[PDB]
Amino acid sequence: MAIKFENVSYVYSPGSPLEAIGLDQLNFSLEEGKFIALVGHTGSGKSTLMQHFNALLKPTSGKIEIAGYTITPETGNKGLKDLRRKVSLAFQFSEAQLFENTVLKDVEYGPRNFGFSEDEAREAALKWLKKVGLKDDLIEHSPFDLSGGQMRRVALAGVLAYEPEIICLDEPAAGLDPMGRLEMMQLFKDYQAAGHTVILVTHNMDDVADYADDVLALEHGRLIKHASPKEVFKDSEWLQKHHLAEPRSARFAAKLEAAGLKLPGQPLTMPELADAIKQSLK
Amino acid sequence: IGRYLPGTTFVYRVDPRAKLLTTFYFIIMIFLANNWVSYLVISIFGLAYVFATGLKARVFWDGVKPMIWMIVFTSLLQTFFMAGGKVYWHWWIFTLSSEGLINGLYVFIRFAMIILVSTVMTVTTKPLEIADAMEWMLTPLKLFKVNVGMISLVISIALRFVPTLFDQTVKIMNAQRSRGADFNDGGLVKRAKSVVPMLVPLFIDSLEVALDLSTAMESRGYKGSEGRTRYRILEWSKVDLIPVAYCLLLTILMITTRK
Amino acid sequence: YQLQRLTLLALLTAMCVVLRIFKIIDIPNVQPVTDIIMLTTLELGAGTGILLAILVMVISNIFLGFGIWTLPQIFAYAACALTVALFARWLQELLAGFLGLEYGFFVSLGMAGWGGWAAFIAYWVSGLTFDLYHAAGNLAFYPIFYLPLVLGDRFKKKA
Amino acid sequence: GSDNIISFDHVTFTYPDSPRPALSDLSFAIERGSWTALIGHNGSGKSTVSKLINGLLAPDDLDKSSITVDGVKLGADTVWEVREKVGIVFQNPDNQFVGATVSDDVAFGLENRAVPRPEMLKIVAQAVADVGMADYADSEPSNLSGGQKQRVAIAGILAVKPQVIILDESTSMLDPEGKEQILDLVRKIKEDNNLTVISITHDLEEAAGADQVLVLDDGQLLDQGKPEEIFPKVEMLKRIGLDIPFVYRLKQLLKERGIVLPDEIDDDEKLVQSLWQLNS
Repeated sequence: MAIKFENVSYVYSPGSPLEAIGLDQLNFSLEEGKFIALVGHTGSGKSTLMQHFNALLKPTSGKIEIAGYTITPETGNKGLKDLRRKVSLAFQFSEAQLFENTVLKDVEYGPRNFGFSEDEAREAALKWLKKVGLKDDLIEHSPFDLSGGQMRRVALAGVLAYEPEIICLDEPAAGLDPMGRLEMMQLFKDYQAAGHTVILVTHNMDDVADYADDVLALEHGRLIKHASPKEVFKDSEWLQKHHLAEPRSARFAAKLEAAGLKLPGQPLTMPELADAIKQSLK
Repeated sequence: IGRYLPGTTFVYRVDPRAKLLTTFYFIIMIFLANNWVSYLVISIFGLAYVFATGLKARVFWDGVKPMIWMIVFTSLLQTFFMAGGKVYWHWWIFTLSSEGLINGLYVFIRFAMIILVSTVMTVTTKPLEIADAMEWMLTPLKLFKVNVGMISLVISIALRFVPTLFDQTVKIMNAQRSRGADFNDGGLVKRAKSVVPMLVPLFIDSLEVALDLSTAMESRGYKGSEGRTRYRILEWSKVDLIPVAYCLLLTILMITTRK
Repeated sequence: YQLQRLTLLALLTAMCVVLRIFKIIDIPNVQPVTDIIMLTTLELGAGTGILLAILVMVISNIFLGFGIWTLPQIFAYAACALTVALFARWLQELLAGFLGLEYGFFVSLGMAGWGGWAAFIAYWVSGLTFDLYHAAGNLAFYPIFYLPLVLGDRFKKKA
Repeated sequence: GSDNIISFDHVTFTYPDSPRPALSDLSFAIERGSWTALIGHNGSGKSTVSKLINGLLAPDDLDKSSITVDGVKLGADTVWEVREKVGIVFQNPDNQFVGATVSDDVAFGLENRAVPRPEMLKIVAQAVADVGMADYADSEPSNLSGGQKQRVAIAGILAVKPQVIILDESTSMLDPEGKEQILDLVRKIKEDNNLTVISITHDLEEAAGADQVLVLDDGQLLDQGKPEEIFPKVEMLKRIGLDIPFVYRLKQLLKERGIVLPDEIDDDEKLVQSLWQLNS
């Protein structure tokens, strides 16, 4: 429950330390019960580094020191149904892993393949059909006659139905409308705080403000800084030189400070951007 | 894409339609095999290009490596000096002399040349240009049950998706490792339901996406033949008379002993 | 009027090309051809020349590149679709007239004889290959065909 | 004036007829020249509003409540001549990408219409250049970055020279700062070509940028008015189930945090100049 890289590199085709592309220099140290980010601009390291953590790719210069297990470059295929019961990355539009004829058998596919009978995995396939946001109709049925928010709850329960130590998330409420992505994400504060190392691949700036505790930023194939929301968007040359952006709760102080208001700070959040339009218009 | 390569910047090898007229001539040509102006010629006058591609010598073991019990296995059934089966004409089978060694080694050229002139089909051309030459000779099939303009959509579109598929056919295999998974596990009459997490979402994206691909085709102007102009075309240049003589010189350099 | 039946044979036939390409990372192809799947889903309520222009839309459109998959080099395109020109015009005798006389009696019996002579030589060096085609290629009609393949196969089309 | 009457229209899916109608109501109209958002809970039958308009859908009838324009109607043997009045981008441009270039798919819509290829080289360049796509000239689309297939796809309309652009759930799978690049690529065309772009459910700048807004549940409409008239109804919208733009999601975090400026303030240039009117 303390995930570090020192140091990881992955280029598809051979050679080291050459050259730069893909995932370069990749070094940090995370924490157990935190809300991690994988941010930046598209084309740097998020999807391309997400897939390493749980060994669905293995480095080419160093090591993935992780929750329990450990990924090396020479790694194999032994001891992966506890690893992949400790880490369960969630990819972009994961309502695409769907194949069963009951839902429950997709959410039973997480606990099974990881070691549980049908009738215990009926208590993870039912707990994760109920504690993931679906009603007395949809705590079991056919797995397609649903919507993509309800199938992204099969998608995100079938991958959560073992309670993994770690749950990475490649924008896993992507495509969802106002209310769908504002229920799956607070969900991930109750089951992050369970002691659970929540990572998040995205570019929603106004979600690191909202949901994060620390961050992890990249560019162009080289890690620019492992951070935490306030050491991040102070200098807006780090959003201009380094390709990134800010939240519209943070993007607006400068739209209000640039009138003479000069808000108290760079607050970045919505309930706390507006305590500063107050403590300064006094 | 797709092996092998439009590598930069090799000699002509252009007009992906005239290297189809060529590659099939050079099999519809190297029929009628009797004499020496044919083999020593075709084996080097039909190779004078294939080499001119110059691409490294270790490529053709891709075309020969993992099955060698055809070539000097079944051409040896040709090694009877006279009609290597079911000879049948006339009266001597095996020889090591001026005439049983040629006929039976004379196929180590006339047959292993059309696998080179064909390699250098899938070697020099763009798979979106190997495709347009298949269709060039094609759509003039408007004599018969025509049906020709619906297969020339498919080809831009069959190939529009060989990457979109393999690029997602795959992510379903890595997305089905938050859930599982069982992939390599043998068993003849035991295990084959390894490929289920993947083929079950894959048939959606044949069947569903072809509904949501066909309704934006339809709802632009696709009333669909008749009408229907087109955009994907290429020109010929003064350059591309090279394979048009390649096969004309080899008309006379074919008969010039039969004369 | 009732089209959108072709614009699928661009996208069904992108997935029999991209199924014998194996999704080559973890390669769920073990041993010989595993594309015939959706290709009885086409008998089951689709068409006759739908079955034929899906393999000549493969053993052309994945002949690039390299090409020939089973055997060494350049042949066997729609002598592989004489197996499929007679398809529909059980699971047990779909790989057993196939196994026995249909499948390879056109593929190499063409290739390994042209003057009018013997053919068994290279033809069934592939003996056990052609009886290893059908280990789970019979047992492939059990999992994926009857329920998954041809049920949904209906709900999309016929609109 | 008005460019579409959708009267007391309705859609019913094949088996879900007596269990679950798709509209049954709505009873709306759009303005010939405006940017129209349609918002509502995600079952409200609204992502189909734009398939009734080009004859993809003959859902229930064509006589009792038909669709009409001030030129033509849906749907006769003309229903095809109402794919020349209209033009629609869609959800996932990856699929509706017919042609492994950029210029092939922009000029598949002049293909089908007898329009000469020399005049298609040109209609298609400054349709794929008006979107920045000259330097990504013939890029295959299974390679293309998901952002750019939605700009290859607003060209396809300009190549076919419509009257009406329509957004059918477009830029939802797209990155937060993927959509605001493409959704200004369409307000330019509302300047460069003064057409009428009919939008569907998203939020602030797919909703409160817009000139109108319609909120629908479960298939039925209240509040056809401007986004500013609509979202102030914040509660029988939380039972409709929605959000409001961060325009309005701070004025309430300012009416709760002290700043109680009047409740018609929509511009991002109304939360900037109305809020130094208060430092005094």
